Amino acid sequence: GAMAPSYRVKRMDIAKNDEECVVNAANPRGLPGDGVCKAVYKKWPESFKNSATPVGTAKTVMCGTYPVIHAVGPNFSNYTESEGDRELAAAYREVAKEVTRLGVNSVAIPLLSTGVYSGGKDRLTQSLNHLFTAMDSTDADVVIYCRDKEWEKKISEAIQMRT
Ligand SMILES: C[C@H](C(=O)O)[C@@H](NC(=O)c1ncnc2[nH]ccc12)c1ccc(Br)cc1
Repeated sequence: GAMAPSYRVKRMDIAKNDEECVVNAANPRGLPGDGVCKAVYKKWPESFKNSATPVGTAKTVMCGTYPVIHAVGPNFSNYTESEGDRELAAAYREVAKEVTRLGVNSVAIPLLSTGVYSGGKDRLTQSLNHLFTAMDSTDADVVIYCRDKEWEKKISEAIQMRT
């Protein structure tokens, strides 16, 4: 594990992360997809072999020796608020289990179920809180990657508020 496990946020492409493994905001079918998923596909295409997995789960596939953890968050256009919230929390718990199993000292992670899976709602606080609930008991350094400029400031404030 990391010597002093921490949380950090960076506004940049997760495909260019400086961590020991990456979490993909995957679709359930293991398709190249769009946004984060497409960037992950362009960088580690070999990791998409048999990467299909149900909503609320995570499946790791190695690209060489670099682990890609395909985490499938719910699309809130399809799920109710209650059922979607439960699947989103579950997807993050499965990511924590995989990060622990892999023995990595750091992990790059995006905010699951935001953007096109958000059902047109701002889900920064909801997704980030579920990320903390799952990762708080792990000892990996967590680096959150985002694209929205207002989101970088909000995530940074949320991390600092807890320290
Ligand atoms: C809404 C969120 C953000 O702005 O942080 C967005 N992130 C991104 O697209 C994004 N964030 C980090 N590295 C990236 N590389 C290429 C894209 C990209 C995102 C949308 C939908 C889902 Br599901 C998950 C994440």
